Amino acid sequence: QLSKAAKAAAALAGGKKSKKKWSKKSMKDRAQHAVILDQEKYDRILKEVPTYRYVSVSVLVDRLKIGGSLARIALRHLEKEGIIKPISKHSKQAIYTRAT
Amino acid sequence: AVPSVQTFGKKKSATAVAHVKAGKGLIKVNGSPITLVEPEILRFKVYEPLLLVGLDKFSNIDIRVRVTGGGHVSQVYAIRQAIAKGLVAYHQKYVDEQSKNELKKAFTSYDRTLLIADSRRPEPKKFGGKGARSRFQKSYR
Amino acid sequence: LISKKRKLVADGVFYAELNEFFTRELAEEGYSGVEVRVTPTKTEVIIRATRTQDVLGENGRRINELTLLVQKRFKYAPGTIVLYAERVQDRGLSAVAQAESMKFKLLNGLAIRRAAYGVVRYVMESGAKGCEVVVSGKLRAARAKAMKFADGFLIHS
Amino acid sequence: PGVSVRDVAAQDFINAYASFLQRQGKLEVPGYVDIVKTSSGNEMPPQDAEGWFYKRAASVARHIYMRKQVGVGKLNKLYGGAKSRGVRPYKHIDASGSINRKVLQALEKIGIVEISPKGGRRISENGQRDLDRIAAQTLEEDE
Amino acid sequence: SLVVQEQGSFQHILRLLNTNVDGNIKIVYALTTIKGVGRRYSNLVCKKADVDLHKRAGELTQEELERIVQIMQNPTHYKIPAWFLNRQNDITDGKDYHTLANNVESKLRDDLERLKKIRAHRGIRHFWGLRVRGQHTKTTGRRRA
Amino acid sequence: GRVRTKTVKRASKALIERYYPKLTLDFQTNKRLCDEIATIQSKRLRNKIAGYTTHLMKRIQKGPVRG
Amino acid sequence: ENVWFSHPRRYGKGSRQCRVCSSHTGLIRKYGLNICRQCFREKANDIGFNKFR
Amino acid sequence: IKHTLDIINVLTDQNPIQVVVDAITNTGPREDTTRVGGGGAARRQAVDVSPLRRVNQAIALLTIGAREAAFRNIKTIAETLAEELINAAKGSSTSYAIKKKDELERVAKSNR
Amino acid sequence: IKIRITLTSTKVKQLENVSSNIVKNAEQHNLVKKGPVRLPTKVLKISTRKTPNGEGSKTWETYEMRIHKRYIDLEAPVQIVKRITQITIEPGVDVEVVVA
RNA sequence: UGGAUGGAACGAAAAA
RNA sequence: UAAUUGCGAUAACGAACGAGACCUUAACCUACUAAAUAGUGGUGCUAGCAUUUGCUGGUUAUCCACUUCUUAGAGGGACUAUCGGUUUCAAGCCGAUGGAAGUUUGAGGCAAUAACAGGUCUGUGAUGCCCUUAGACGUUCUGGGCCGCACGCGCGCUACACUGACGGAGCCAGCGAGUCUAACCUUGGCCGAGAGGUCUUGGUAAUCUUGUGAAACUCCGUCGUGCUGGGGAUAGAGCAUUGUAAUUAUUGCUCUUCAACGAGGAAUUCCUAGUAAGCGCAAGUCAUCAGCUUGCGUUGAUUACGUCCCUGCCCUUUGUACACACC
Ligand SMILES: [Mg+2]
Ligand SMILES: [Mg+2]
Ligand SMILES: [Mg+2]
Ligand SMILES: [Mg+2]
Ligand SMILES: [Mg+2]
Ligand SMILES: [Mg+2]
Ligand SMILES: [Mg+2]
Ligand SMILES: [Mg+2]
Ligand SMILES: [Mg+2]
Ligand SMILES: [Mg+2]
Ligand SMILES: [Mg+2]
Ligand SMILES: [Mg+2]
Ligand SMILES: [Mg+2]
Ligand SMILES: [Mg+2]
Ligand SMILES: [Mg+2]
Ligand SMILES: [Mg+2]
Ligand SMILES: [Mg+2]
Ligand SMILES: [Mg+2]
Ligand SMILES: [Mg+2]
Ligand SMILES: [Zn+2]
Repeated sequence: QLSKAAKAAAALAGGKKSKKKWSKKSMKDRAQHAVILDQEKYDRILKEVPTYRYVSVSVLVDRLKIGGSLARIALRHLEKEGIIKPISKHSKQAIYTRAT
Repeated sequence: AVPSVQTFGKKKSATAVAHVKAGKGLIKVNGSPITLVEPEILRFKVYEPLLLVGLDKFSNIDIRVRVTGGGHVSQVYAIRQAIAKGLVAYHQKYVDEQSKNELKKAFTSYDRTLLIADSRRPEPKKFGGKGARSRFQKSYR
Repeated sequence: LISKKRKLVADGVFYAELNEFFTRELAEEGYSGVEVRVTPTKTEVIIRATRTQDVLGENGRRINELTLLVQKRFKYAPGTIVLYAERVQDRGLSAVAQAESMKFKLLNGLAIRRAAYGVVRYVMESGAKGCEVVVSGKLRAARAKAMKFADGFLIHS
Repeated sequence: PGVSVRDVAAQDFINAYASFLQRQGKLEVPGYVDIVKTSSGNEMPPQDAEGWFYKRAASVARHIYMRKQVGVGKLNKLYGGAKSRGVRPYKHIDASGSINRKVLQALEKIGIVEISPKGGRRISENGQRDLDRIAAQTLEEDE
Repeated sequence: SLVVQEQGSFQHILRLLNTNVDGNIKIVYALTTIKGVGRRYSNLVCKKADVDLHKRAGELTQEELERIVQIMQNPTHYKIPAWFLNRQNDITDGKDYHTLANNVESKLRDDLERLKKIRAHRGIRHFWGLRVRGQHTKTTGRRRA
Repeated sequence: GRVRTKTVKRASKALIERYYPKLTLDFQTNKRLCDEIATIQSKRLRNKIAGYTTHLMKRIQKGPVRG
Repeated sequence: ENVWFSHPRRYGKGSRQCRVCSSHTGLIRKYGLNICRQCFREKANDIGFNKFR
Repeated sequence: IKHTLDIINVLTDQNPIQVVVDAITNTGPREDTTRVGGGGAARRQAVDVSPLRRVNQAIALLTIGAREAAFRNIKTIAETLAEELINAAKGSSTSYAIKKKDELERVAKSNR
Repeated sequence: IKIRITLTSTKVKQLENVSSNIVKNAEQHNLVKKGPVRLPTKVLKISTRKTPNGEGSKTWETYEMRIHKRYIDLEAPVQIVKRITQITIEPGVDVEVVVA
């Protein structure tokens, strides 16, 4: 049986909160992808979406500085005229290839 | 009367009866064509009985199925099992068994469960745990 | 106008109540079970006992008593309920009969070993094929314990 | 060669019939539209908000063409979903009723469905004229 | 399948209702930054403002921002069904309000002091800084501060 | 395992001991006559007995057997 | 007086009891037999309930 | 799988099935360590690897490679898998599987 | 004349005896009958803790009651109607006879 | 016709 | 061998219990008996599309016929069958073929001698002894407490997102429960964004709830690596339901408020196939309340088929200053 003092002391010690973290939590690059397009972007898309063996929403956001929505709307625009063919048009994963 | 047979296929808890009779070569799944087997991935999985033997063996016959119970995956295996067994039953009781020998060997050589139901059955749940084998958790101290 | 489920379980508790009552009533008369038989216009009860003339009583005074008790407490109209008492065959081949005799012998001061071997001998003589009697509790001491008396051979599983 | 609703893909038929109902725009609108959730189980109103009543009518229409009789109870059971009860585990909740009720009344006023004996709604004579002809047009669209 | 280039009228982070809402996100969710304005309220007000939800917040015509604000300050005048409002039957004038950015904490504080002044159980619990909704406190809310 | 208990071994030994000019190397016929010439409470036991009896007469066909 | 048993007993645990031991805890109301579990196990065979699996 | 096969087809125009089977062959660790001894002091000792374990390990290292890489990343798991597969199939020293493969090989040889 | 007889017993053996002799009596009287329909038996289950008190390993025990129910239709004259329900009463089997 | 030693490990109030 | 289960050896011979044997349940039967409270086909009446016969529906007294699917009762079926290896050459073991089924087919139920100073006098109108018994420790009534919080630990539920979130569509189970001196389980119609309200209806039940149109799941979309459209703790305002009575919010619904959490240290739990794991549904308590338990089904992996190293268990030999027995 603990003394009517030791427990109190323990409680006081315990109220040293702040929460043990056992973690590191290193920061990242904090990307700032473009959200609305412009002329100097637009022509960049037009001039270099060819010479790509594969384009996708991810492919046009990891290399280019545009966002996901910009990517999907671009792929929808580009294929309408016809530069890249569709071969699998499932949602959540678009697969398109250069016409040749 | 007209030549006709009827069989069934089964899975975990799904059953699929199959009416087969001489016709003009139509395949129906509860009032619809085979081409609307909702899962967009098992489409070939239910195409398998047709494609293994070739479509020509269907020009003269009609197959219609009714499937209930189970889940989508189990359901599909029910339709395919029903079609396969109805096919062999028809060849058994109207055509000679010469064709049977090749069609049966080709089926079994490609997959067993076309003609033989899967024997795996669910195991009852037991107290002291959330499953048939698992236990909750022991804490000694 | 009751669902068959509750009707059957009602029959279960029906048999239960009578069985428990009788074991609390006809102990000295060698009660050895009861059977219930339902017929149109009558539900019928059969008692299995040894001292049947005692179960009946003088001019059937006791049996009529029991008929009334079960009537009034079960809400039956006259003539719908009847009790017969019948002598049990092979009185030695009845555990409920034996246990009661063991009880009475102990209450009359008979010794443990003599009583138990009296019973196991009686049942063996009565054409049984295996018997065992177990007594537990305070036996001429403060620390409790049990003793087993057995003859022939039995099964357990 | 003859066709029916069951001869066309489920998604396409609904999209076709809803687009059909668009340009006449004479089905109905409850008025409290683009304010409600369609169910207590949902978390956000429909993203479309430019309709989705025509979609609802199309789906319930073919659903009745599928079954024999349907009521609001079955519509709620069908269209409900798994509600996220915050921290407690999820649970099934049937969808809103007033929505499907007004949908059924709208189809009544258009004459696609009617009250049926022994409860529920049945598809109408001229109703199936519409559903089959829409299905036919949808299928021959592939040419 | 449409990609319009732009016009140079786009503006980044802007200010309204004493709140610095972010740009370059969709308007309905941008308004969620407004204190006391949630998802449902923002969605409904923008639909009452006849604004297409798809444009990013920064790309928006200024002349209807004040229209939106006018909506949300007295929503009941614009056929808002009066059960969206977060403060109903309140305590003094009995009519229906909807508190916004700077008023939410003020109405919280004055409610708390009302209960303190009246010495109700809830007010006492708030003063002590404990749970008021009847939860157990034996094993939870340990490092609450 | 596939061990056959003594109530099977002894019973089969009995049948071999006193029913040789009888049941033959076929399991089916021995099954069909085991219940005819003996009393077995359960069919699973009867089948086990007949199976061992056949195994014994298989042993018998290659020389004798001890006991 | 008129307050000796005044409080209602139309529901809750106090409204019902084992028909044998008159306990309030551990009732089995399923199928409307109203017997607590520990009394129930003793009379299970007499009632006709048995173990099979 | 259907998607990642499409990816392996649009890139690297050879047969994707051949691509994956090459990746498996090139990602099976052929030597490994394990605990060996005769009592209180057992040590990391080198041992050869069964072909079945070679395949099973390869399939693992590939799948975990994709799952970790695509985790918390814009790239989809379907294309990330093919990225891992084609890199291992050609031999790149940039795929995760090769990292563990040669790491196990080097540890085994140093601790033979 | 279009009578329903239902059996709702607990014990199969005595149930089958009742079903057997009813159909046998009908056959020997040469009456048109609808064969005995054998409804699926229902199983009554209860699960309780084995221990009276609370301690020990958590062991659970389940009891069952099997009820078997059967029914038959007859087209029969009045004189025979009364005597089927007059005879074939034996315990453990509940019988229900009804018109319409 | 064979072959392995191989780390550390204290204590348990009186009576029945 | 899973087994003092067997082959056998043998100062032992002949026996009994346990295991096994046994019972229930899940798998096979186009074979027996059948079945509007289960179906199927055809025939009538009838709706739509093409028309050339046809395809898909609706229809109780339109009948006729059958039992494959469903339901049971009686039975059959696997006994490791046949073949090839391997061992005194026996009990056995391994592989293949055939087969619905070849780890005692899978899973349970029952389960020996002797014990624990394990738990329960709060289950008992089962109890010995002690205490109290009328300003009672009996019983009853009102209001609080069993939740109370500076802290420690156990079983769990939510999540840390893209193998994702949100919105529309698609659309599938099984185990069960249900009212008589009663208010149960509710279909259908109407009102209401919702919770819910109101007018009717079937069922004492394979027929009615209920095809429990469940969920996870699929298909189109919006989002986009930002403590963000992840996450929903805390808190404010209003509307209902259950209940005499909800105030330290019973629960449900609507709006707003939007905290930790970026995969978790030493340590530690369960598990070999429809099993782990994910997903829901029914029942128990129940006037109302599941984050619990007992069962049920849907989706369905990876990794052994081995060993005594750690923790333990069975048999034999050996040592012992132990016998409440290595604490
Ligand atoms: Mg599970
Ligand atoms: Mg849905
Ligand atoms: Mg989850
Ligand atoms: Mg991803
Ligand atoms: Mg010391
Ligand atoms: Mg010392
Ligand atoms: Mg018809
Ligand atoms: Mg051999
Ligand atoms: Mg077993
Ligand atoms: Mg006790
Ligand atoms: Mg407590
Ligand atoms: Mg526990
Ligand atoms: Mg069902
Ligand atoms: Mg959210
Ligand atoms: Mg409940
Ligand atoms: Mg509990
Ligand atoms: Mg020594
Ligand atoms: Mg000593
Ligand atoms: Mg020591
Ligand atoms: Zn009791």
